[PDB]
Amino acid sequence: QYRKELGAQLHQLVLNSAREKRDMEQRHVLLKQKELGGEEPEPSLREGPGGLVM
Amino acid sequence: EGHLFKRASNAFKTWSRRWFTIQSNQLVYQKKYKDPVTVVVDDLRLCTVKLCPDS
Repeated sequence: QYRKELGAQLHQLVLNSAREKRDMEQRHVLLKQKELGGEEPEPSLREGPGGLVM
Repeated sequence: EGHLFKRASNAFKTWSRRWFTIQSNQLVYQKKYKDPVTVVVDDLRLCTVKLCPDS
């Protein structure tokens, strides 16, 4: 029973990972295509001016 | 079209609110008012939808 229930789950996991990584390769592709940007990224302030975390 | 919360691409993965549109079998998110949109899923006819009861 555990050998089967671990096994049925591992074959759904692999098909799920295949799909998740397909989905991740295509989105990986997309960023490099047209929207990656060349300008420096911006430091993000938080916790208002009296914590002012940056 | 409407507000949703999502997780950022920073290393902490911190949550953030953006305005999302479903149109022509696509899901896009708006990055500023009056400026081009960015695609979130390429197609919806190839999607599945998780109701997450154990989260």
